Amino acid sequence: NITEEFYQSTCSAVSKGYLSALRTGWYTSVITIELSNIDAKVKLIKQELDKYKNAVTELQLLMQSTPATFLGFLLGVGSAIASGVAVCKVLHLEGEVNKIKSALLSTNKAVVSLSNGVSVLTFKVLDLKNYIDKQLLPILSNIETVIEFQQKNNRLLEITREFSVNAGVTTPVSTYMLTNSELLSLINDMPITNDQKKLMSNNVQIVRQQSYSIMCIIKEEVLAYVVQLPLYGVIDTPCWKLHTSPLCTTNTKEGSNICLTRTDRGWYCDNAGSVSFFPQAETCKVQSNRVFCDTMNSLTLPSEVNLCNVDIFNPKYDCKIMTSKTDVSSSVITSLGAIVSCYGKTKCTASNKNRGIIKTFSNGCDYVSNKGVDTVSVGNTLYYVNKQEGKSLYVKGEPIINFYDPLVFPSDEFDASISQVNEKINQSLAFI
Amino acid sequence: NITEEFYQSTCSAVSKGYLSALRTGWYTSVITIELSNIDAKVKLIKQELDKYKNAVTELQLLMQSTPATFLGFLLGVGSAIASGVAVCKVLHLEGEVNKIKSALLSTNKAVVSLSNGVSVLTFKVLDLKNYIDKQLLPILSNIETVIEFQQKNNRLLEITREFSVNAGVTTPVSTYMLTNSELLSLINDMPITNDQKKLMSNNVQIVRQQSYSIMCIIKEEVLAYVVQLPLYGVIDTPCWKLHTSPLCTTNTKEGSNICLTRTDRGWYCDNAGSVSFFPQAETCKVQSNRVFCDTMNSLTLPSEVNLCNVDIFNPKYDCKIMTSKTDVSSSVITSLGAIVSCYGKTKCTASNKNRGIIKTFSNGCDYVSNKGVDTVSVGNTLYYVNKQEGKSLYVKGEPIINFYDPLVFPSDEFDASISQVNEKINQSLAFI
Amino acid sequence: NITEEFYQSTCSAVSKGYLSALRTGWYTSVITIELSNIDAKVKLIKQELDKYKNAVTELQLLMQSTPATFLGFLLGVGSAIASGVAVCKVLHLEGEVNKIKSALLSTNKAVVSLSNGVSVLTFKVLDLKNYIDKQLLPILSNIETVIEFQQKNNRLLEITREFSVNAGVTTPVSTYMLTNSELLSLINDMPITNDQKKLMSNNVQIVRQQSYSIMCIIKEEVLAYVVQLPLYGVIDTPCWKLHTSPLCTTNTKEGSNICLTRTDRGWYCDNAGSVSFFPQAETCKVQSNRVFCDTMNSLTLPSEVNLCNVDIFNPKYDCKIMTSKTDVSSSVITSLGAIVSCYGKTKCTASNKNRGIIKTFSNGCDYVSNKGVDTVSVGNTLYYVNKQEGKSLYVKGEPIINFYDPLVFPSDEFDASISQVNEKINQSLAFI
Ligand SMILES: COc1ccc(-n2c(=O)n(Cc3cc4cc(Cl)ccc4n3CCCC#N)c3cnccc32)cc1OC
Ligand SMILES: [Cl-]
Ligand SMILES: [Cl-]
Ligand SMILES: [Cl-]
Ligand SMILES: [Cl-]
Ligand SMILES: [Cl-]
Ligand SMILES: [Cl-]
Repeated sequence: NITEEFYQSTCSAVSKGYLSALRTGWYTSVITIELSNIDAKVKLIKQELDKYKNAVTELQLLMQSTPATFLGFLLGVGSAIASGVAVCKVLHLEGEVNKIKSALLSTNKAVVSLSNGVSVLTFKVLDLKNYIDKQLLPILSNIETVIEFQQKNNRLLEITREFSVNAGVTTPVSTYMLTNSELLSLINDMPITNDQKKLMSNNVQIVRQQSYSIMCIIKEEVLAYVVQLPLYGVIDTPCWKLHTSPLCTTNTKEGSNICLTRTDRGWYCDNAGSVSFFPQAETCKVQSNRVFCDTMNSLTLPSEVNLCNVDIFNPKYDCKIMTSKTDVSSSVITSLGAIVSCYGKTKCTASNKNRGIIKTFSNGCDYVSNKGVDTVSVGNTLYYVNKQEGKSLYVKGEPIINFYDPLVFPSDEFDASISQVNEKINQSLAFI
Repeated sequence: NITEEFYQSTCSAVSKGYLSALRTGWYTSVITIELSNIDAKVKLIKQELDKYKNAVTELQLLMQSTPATFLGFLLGVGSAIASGVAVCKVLHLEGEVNKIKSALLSTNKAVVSLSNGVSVLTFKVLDLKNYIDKQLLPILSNIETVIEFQQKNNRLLEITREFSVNAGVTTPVSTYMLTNSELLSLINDMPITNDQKKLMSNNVQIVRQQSYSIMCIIKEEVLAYVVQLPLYGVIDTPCWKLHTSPLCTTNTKEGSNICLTRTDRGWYCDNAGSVSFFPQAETCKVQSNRVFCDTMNSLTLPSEVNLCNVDIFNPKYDCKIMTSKTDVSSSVITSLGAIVSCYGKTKCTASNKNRGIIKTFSNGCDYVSNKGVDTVSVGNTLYYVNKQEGKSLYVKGEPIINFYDPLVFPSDEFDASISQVNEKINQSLAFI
Repeated sequence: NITEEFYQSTCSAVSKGYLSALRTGWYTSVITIELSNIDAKVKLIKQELDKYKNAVTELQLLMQSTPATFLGFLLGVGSAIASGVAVCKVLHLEGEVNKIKSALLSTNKAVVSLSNGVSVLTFKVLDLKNYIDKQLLPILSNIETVIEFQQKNNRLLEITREFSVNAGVTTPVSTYMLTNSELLSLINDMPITNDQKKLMSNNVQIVRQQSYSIMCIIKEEVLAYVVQLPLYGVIDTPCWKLHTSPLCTTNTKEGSNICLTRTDRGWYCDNAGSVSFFPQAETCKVQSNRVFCDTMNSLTLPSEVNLCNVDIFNPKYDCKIMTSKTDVSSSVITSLGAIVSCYGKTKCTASNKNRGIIKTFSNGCDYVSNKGVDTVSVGNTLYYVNKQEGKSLYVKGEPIINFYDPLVFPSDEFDASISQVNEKINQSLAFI
């Protein structure tokens, strides 16, 4: 059940009904490929064997160094593959690769305890040693062997291609790195809750986009790369999306108008007694009513930040805004409708596909729901609205920009707030 | 005929002679692939059949949810695939896929009227049902069949790969989604003007970059994805590119200087009596003298915005600037030359490849055309200039930063304008 | 030897010990592919020949036009492929392609002098003319020829695929454009120093990411694309990375606090008597202790900018800061530790994997090294620290935010500095 409320007073709208899936941690698995030491049909086999050798050499040469890779400016700075790189660094210690090679001798999956105590799931996805030693060495022939060897070697060649243009670190994790069944069985044998396994298994395409593949080591006929998978430690909490657009006065004299915009737009999810706030567009991914975000791109805020939607002048949280005199027209397409900021001479309308223009917006900030509306036009820009089913509520209220004296209004404030704007107005009213 | 003018007074330059091709709308087509229900040569065929089945399963599991995906901060916010997703949602209604399956029984292209009245062009690009049922079922053999089945199945495997790492939505649209001849014949059978067909057909690589492929439904042996193609409703209007760079005073005492920069840089195209303004770099693509832009990334401005180039103090449009005291050196490579903002101790030169340094810039903002100039250097940064043919005109004029008293100059104004700067100066001159 | 210093007084940290590799120029090579003019086994060959012809046609149609493609806002604007496009433009002049075709008749590599004097290295990587004329024309059969022709043609098909979704300009340069051995031998036959050859050869994956492939011309059975490779004219100079985080007062009354942040974070490298400053995250790539940057994304600053780390009030360089009252909590993961900006009610801790929480941060800006620390948590965000070996030094000092009177503190200054903040404070203290 997705619902939406538009606040006429602040030119903003909140879409709720979403459920969280936040990446809070990382799981590191070690994916291995076992390697071999080494007429027209034999010629094709030798050409494919050369492609095999060059791929090994290319990956060997690849890792002569350590692997590396409105309110967004308030975010901190993480190191996204620090956990995977740390595991990879452990794999270079003496005897470490040999432990993995021994654990996977009689099975393709095994949990191995690394020397520093880290327990990682290991996975041998391709045994090229067995194939080359048992099927190709006796030759050095028929066409079926040529075809089969090309099929088996192709995956190594494609993994190498990906690492070669990504400096050894890829994201999203492709099906060459981990096929769909491999990833599913990895998730299944992963030490996580039943809710997490079901969530990851039903959203593998999102899991791939939030994962990293880190080329790690070639040693003792073992090719190992670390696949860093997301841990969703927050699931099924309420989330809501805040959409904001400029609210300006609408006086006829050009340049005499003042504007404010709520700057706190983005995704919000309840999380551990606080609210995780994701300011940056497209750092969250919506699947139906589930929203996948990454806490690395969030601020942790008091839950009172939500009061800004119902009462922007509330005394418990100082709601953030920016101010200007740039009254240009635009639209913000919401989850269930469209906010329209129409100023000046701009033509602003809403239309249905079958009937055409059904509403002409007057100057100011207004809203239409997606029920019976297919597009909105603001100036020369046509916007298609989202056709998701859900109820919108229009909350009438006097635009708060009307409460300000333009003669003392502080414009060109970007990182401002209700209180900071009051503070500056008081200082200007004092000097006069 | 590309031409350029440099305005010494405002440290800016305008390149004109370009012709518009603006994406104003979207066309949605439905691309279908028909699917089949299901010794060494048979073993290779069974391995390829398993890859076929796993791809179907992977795509089935992929769509258990709804598909989703200086002055730029003034732009609105659209929902780029809202139109395609709406069409995809219609394809899930009962009987809808069956209509497409029936329309394409005896032909690979057909226009189908969907239940909600939407008329979409449909296209069956691959009949794997016919191939597997008529060529592979009788077996369950020779090597040529193995090769042929791998060739036909590969496209399904690659489409699936693309969707798997893009969560079901890809852009640009690859030749696996729509081959070049397929796209060309799609454009040809598209209900659009002759000018649009010629424009799209001669610029298919740009059409691909402005299109989306949306994985939609697998149902009744039909795989359908929606290809959302750009509609160019504005073509062949004049466009011009505005380049700007900081203009600072050049006093010797460090820190005593003041700067302004025109913030209205970007692409401008005449459009329907107004001007479409594209502030963000690389949201427009230039092909010779044709500039492809997307109106979703534009403001719609009065045509008087153009007056800022010839007279930044004009009374009809309030030209936008930012102010600072950060007099750092840089260059802006224009269409036909280079703007050089040289301040402090920076070494700023222009060179020809055969002769070396031909000009040393003094402190201030200056310009050289690309005629006889191959590179400019500002500090430790070497810039190659564009070698496009065209005439430059140097418009001499006193740098407007000289008209300001630094003691009342308001610096650190980002979203400012000529008038707002005058307004603040008047208030500062009043208190004194 | 990577080392790090944390400055408690300014909530910042400098990581040093790195060595530079800066792209300062471009080298343009011309890569060519020689082309041919043109039962179940012959049917597969004819299908592959059609894919060959369509690829040629697609590339012909592709180039009917000219090829094109905190403090970051201070950077200039370059034209990254201006040098390659200029070389490509020369290849269209009459007789130019014929010179390359003649130079490569008896050898696959040759230096050619173009008509405008430009000396380019040329490279024929694939002779499809010889293969089709000598192996396929006599037929118009066996399965080995079908397999071999698919192998040879595949590279042309993949190059075309890359150009088709990139509008003729790709970066990174893939192994289809230039295989690893091809690139290595290109570097080896390149007219550059021994240090550059060793540097490029040991970091080919970075070379690929800093290179462009520009589809140029199909003419006289020759397919030519220009590969624009980086020239590293600055190597082995000291580089250091500056990390910064907000420094706020910690009074209990919400909203009464003031903040400043050093805005000069990014990479710094000594360069030709000045310092190249790279403000933008991830425009530099670190390989062990070598940092690859691009001077196009740099400012050239006086070396005195370094004084801001030891003495932010130094009289020789005016250190840049931003000011606000937005005291939100976050962390910055450094090279060898973590800066923690903890304000309000936020829970801020540091943990070891084996023992859990070992330190709880109090309000203010603080730091922990990565020795014995695996993660830090600030609010709902868990950060893994980098586990690189190296020594950290904690430089104690009074937070400089304590020196400011909040009643006259100018907040919401983004492009500010120590002196500009003093200037504004003096004007506010004068009116009172
Ligand atoms: C990507 O889209 C965006 C574009 C701009 C903003 N944005 C800011 O960051 N600031 C703060 C600020 C004030 C200031 C003063 C001067 Cl003298 C110079 C640089 C200044 N900066 C940073 C500018 C960075 C760039 N370019 C803004 C202040 N007013 C309006 C918009 C602002 C936000 C965006 O995210 C939606
Ligand atoms: Cl979203
Ligand atoms: Cl929707
Ligand atoms: Cl451009
Ligand atoms: Cl050019
Ligand atoms: Cl870095
Ligand atoms: Cl590290």
